[PDB]
Amino acid sequence: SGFRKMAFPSGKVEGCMVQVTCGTTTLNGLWLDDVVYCPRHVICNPNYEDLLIRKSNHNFLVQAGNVQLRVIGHSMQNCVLKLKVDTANPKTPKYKFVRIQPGQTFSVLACYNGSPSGVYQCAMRPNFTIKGSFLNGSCGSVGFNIDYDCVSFCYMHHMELPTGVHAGTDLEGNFYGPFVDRQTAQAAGTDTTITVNVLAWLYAAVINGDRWFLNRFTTTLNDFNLVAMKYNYEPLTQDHVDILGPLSAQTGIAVLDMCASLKELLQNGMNGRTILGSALLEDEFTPFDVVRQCSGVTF
Amino acid sequence: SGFRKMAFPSGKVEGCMVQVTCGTTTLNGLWLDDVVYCPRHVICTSEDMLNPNYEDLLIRKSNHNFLVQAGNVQLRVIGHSMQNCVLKLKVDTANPKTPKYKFVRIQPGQTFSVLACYNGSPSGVYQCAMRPNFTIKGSFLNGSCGSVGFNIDYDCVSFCYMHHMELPTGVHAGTDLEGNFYGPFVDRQTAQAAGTDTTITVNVLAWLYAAVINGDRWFLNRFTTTLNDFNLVAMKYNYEPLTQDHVDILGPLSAQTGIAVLDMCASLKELLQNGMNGRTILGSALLEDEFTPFDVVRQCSGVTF
Ligand SMILES: COc1cc2c(NC(=O)Cc3cccc(Cl)c3)cncc2cc1F
Ligand SMILES: [Cl-]
Repeated sequence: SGFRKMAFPSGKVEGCMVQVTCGTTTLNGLWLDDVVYCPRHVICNPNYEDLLIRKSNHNFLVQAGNVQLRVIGHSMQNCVLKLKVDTANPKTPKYKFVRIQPGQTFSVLACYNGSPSGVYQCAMRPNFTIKGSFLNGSCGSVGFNIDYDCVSFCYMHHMELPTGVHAGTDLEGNFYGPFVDRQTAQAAGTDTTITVNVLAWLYAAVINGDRWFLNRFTTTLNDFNLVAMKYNYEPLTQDHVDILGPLSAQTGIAVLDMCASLKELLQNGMNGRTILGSALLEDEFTPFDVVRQCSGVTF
Repeated sequence: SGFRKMAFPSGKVEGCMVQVTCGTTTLNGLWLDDVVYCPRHVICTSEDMLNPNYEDLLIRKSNHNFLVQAGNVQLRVIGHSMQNCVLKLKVDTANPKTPKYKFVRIQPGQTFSVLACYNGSPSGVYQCAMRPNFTIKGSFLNGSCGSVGFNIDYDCVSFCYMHHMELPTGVHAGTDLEGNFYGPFVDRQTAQAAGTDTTITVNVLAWLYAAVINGDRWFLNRFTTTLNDFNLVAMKYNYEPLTQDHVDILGPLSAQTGIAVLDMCASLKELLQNGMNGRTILGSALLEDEFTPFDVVRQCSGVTF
């Protein structure tokens, strides 16, 4: 019993964190094999190819623990800088670089000066921002998921927006969202609630003995989406319905029956009650996170 | 900016998790140097759990009855002893991944990270607090026994909890790493229940200071209170009494934000009376009590917004 916001064990990622210094700027890098990946703004209207050509290998100071790494080459891929080093990381795990979709969750290992300080779970919001916990020096901290023994790197931290939310790239340097890496007027778009995730979280509450919000009613997908659009909820697709299939069979509550419960909660509120110790509808647990936490899958 | 429930990086702890099997029971152990620490109920049957005589059960076991597995490698048990509710298995190999560590017994209100394991394999990490009734609200399934709670101070791992059992309400009970239970619980299948729980007042205050540091002041008021009057009001909402120690502990946060501790107590009194009125504090519609004053100072900035 119990339902917590749970992150993946961070050990395989901790062994990859390094400190990267260039001039006055100091941030974090990801050391995999003989390459260190970090945000290209470490070299900072910035013409990045023009600023990079002026730099030489010895301008980049890389520190792995108490050991200095020797930079032997450098290249840029989109908004990521790739520093070729002399030593291959002996702690390199089996890994992939993956691009996630909004609504998908991941673990963040927050670092300062190449040293990991914390791990937390979060989701890629529909507006492509993440609600993280980051201070100055956190740039280069990474987002990941673990699938069996393979680490899938999905996010690298680049910046904080004026509302306190965060923006970054995949490990190939492509930003999530209509953001750019530079000091300019940038704002997050209007956010929405991840509907498939709230439904998964309602199924997790049923599994844990919270059935007060269930009713005898069902709905149509069309009628549910007309109601969900009024509350700034993401549209629910037939793919989302198919994805919730296992949870529906386990609890005996069909997705459109649970949708009628969500509809009543949106129009009436909680009435002094909580669901899994929360007075808000939680949208940062995917259907796979619910199944994984309510089955005990190990890494 | 931002405020998340943050756990410590788990790597130093992952390298200590092993699987311990005795007969039909399989649970987790903590391998530090040449000793594996695990709950003593690993020697029990489900029948035995009603009134186990652990000393009588242990005297009948030999070293080779305990199967210890570290990854895909079998460890050889060369000795065994019991310390309170923990079994200590002497093994023939020292853990090369043993970090710098301490065994610490915490007090209610304290927070820590939990590395939940099944079959000696870590599956997840989460942050939680020792409740005033000595239970923890964890996320644990069958086979999680032996999972540990820890804090990482500088580069030293302070082990404070080992998971032993789930109570009928879904909450969890366990021991420190010396085998002493937190709370009036026993590692027995007798009728036990968690006492009525209360809110950790000093932690909610720390969390209100974290919201002020992050730029949110809507909940503040022009009033103050005496400590006695605050406690008379707090007791009516099932809040833990606030002591002079708690007031002293909140001193740094008070100096940083410019709000006196008893003035922050006055905002809390008003929040308890009025509710949130459709508003949130740090993305929460409830008053959060699982961030200590030390956690707030660690995660938040040194400059108030
Ligand atoms: C078999 O069902 C579960 C067991 C769990 C568990 N194990 C025990 O409670 C075993 C036990 C029994 C009686 C006294 C003691 Cl000391 C220990 C620990 N945590 C979570 C659990 C969740 C479960 F669903
Ligand atoms: Cl303590």
